[PDB]
Amino acid sequence: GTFKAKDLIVEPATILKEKPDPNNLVFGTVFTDHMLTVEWSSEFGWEKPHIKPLQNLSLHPGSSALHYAVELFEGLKAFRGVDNKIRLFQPNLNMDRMYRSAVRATLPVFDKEELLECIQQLVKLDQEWVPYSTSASLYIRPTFIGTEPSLGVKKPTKALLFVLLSPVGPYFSSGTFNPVSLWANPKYVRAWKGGTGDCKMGGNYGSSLFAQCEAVDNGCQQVLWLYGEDHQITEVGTMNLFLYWINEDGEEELATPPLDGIILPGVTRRCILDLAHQWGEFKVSERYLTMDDLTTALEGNRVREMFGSGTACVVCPVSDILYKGETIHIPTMENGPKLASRILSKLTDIQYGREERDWTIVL
Amino acid sequence: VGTFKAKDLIVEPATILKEKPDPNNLVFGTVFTDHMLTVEWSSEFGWEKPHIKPLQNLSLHPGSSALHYAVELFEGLKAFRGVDNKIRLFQPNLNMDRMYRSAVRATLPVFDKEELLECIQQLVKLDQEWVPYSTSASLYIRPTFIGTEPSLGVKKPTKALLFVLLSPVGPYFSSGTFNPVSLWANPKYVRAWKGGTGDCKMGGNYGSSLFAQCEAVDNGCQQVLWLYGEDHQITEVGTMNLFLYWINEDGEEELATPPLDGIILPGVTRRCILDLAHQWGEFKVSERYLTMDDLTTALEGNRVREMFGSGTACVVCPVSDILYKGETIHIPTMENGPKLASRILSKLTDIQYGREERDWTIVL
Ligand SMILES: [Mg+2]
Ligand SMILES: [Mg+2]
Ligand SMILES: [Mg+2]
Repeated sequence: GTFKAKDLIVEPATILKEKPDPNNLVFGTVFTDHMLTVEWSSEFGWEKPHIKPLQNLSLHPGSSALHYAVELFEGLKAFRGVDNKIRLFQPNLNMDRMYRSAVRATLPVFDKEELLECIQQLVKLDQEWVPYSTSASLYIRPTFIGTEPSLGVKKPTKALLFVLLSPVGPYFSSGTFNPVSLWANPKYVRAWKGGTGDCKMGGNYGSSLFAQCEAVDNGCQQVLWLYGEDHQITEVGTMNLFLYWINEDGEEELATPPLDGIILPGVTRRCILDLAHQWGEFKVSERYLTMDDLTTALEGNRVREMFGSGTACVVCPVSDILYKGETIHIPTMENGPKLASRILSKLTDIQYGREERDWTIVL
Repeated sequence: VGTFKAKDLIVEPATILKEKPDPNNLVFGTVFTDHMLTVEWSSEFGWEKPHIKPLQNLSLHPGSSALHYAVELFEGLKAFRGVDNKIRLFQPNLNMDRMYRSAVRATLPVFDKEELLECIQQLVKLDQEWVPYSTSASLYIRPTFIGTEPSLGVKKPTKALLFVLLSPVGPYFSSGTFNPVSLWANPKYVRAWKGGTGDCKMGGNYGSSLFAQCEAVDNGCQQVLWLYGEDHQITEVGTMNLFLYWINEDGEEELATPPLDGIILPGVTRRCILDLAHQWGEFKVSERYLTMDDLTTALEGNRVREMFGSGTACVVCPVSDILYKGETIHIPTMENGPKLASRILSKLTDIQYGREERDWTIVL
């Protein structure tokens, strides 16, 4: 049925690496000393979980992860609080999303509580990698791949679940948010109804690289994902999309696309919606937003802020959109950004223990 | 923007050779030969020299982008031992073309197509006793290209691995008759979308299909009929192209297949079948949209002769039944010969095994 944290076999590294300067860190480039691995087969089920030194995987070249993208991942973070206790943030939501992704991948199910405990054991061993800074954190990358050594397209009879750790630094520079410009070309689609875009399966990402390179060489930084005949705004890069504006009815509104199958249900997205409801200061709407809705609002000076949301950076303000040849300015930064900054402050307060709330777990 | 070169091949022969399988008990994709081709790439130094070496595990940094973001693609083609004992490839330059276009779309580094093909030929030549001694088995060739970027950002890879595996494959049919397949047709799943990568052989197009295939077998079916759009266009069958031999709505006999409008993989077998059928000039050949409604209208109508899938492994695969909206719909493929399917199978097979010449084959 499942591996068990009580069976953990731990092989410590005998040489330890020096830690990076948290302020000089690129996301996903530096790894800690150890990793978690757990093997599965249909014949014997789950093997015992191992923590061992970071090393290459040994994979049969026919492994289905390499041929048919039988893989999924997660992302969550460990935070060194102002009281020096290490916290995780809503990790159970990630365990939930990962399990669902595994079912949809036909990867073997596991006990979410045991995985969580194994990750905590790994973070505990490598806890010195959790930076001494309230603008840096330790990124946790659970990954799950088919290692079926046969070329049939089929449910894997072998798999590997592993966890990597990677320190992540601040996304601010010169004291402020560093806004992004987006490339909006409806020729590309990220996800479609009946597809797998609401799951964190590897398959959804390989096809985005071409569009990202096109964004870059037009001097944008990220892609604005459009969908349907009406050019709905869905996501920004690998982040969920929020729009703070005066809506059609002249009402102040925080809007985000609904979970209708083509939106990844981000943890950050869920938390922001919970905050905004609790505050009760403006309307909170999961609703469709089109490029027309947006360009109209802009002409009528009704847009206050646009930002992405995701684990790594929390929130990411948008300053410009390149669409049908014209550079459209978004006034996010000229408006503070008031709401983006409030959300970043509130989320980080919770993550670093400045505010105690049950969204976090110590250890 | 360079290439590895066949001239530079470094060959490390296996000291211990494995016993070949019985041609008549082969399961696709299960048994591998003694050697493999590997070629390393980096943005810093470009392509390394190609290696032929013993089949062995890959050693990948766990951050490799193939494992996280499906930065990967593959191909599939075959080698055949002819009636004259010469080993042939079939239309391989088409596989090289498709592989190249797949690499571009995946943002993996380009290479020279002729150089890859040549390296594949040297691999096969080394492992040539693995090309089955059988008139209905062949050697399946699996070129694979993966991103091995050791970093978690979603980006164009700065490291990659190109490799090739060889795998004997046997007949799909025995004692002179096809084994037809039944299809599960549920419009809730969508294989591919306009503006997506369904017309490339990128790994990410396949991961999403396991769940539907499992749902198919849990319903007694063997394969998925992939439907698209509000009018339920029939597109592909499993990982095969879809052909329909019928009397069309104008009362003409027609071979029909969905057009290459972005959601269809351009199969080599598909191309060959269309080429043959255009050349025969005995019925109308139409790249055209086909819907579940067209299909069921034609059946209650007795206008359908045959439906079949096409693909490199089995060549052609007759369809006997479709499960759609609770209903089992019989397709009369097997009660109509299946003449056209048998003809295509004989014709392509004759070409592949050298019983007939057409400049569609290359001798090793
Ligand atoms: Mg989309
Ligand atoms: Mg996704
Ligand atoms: Mg969103």
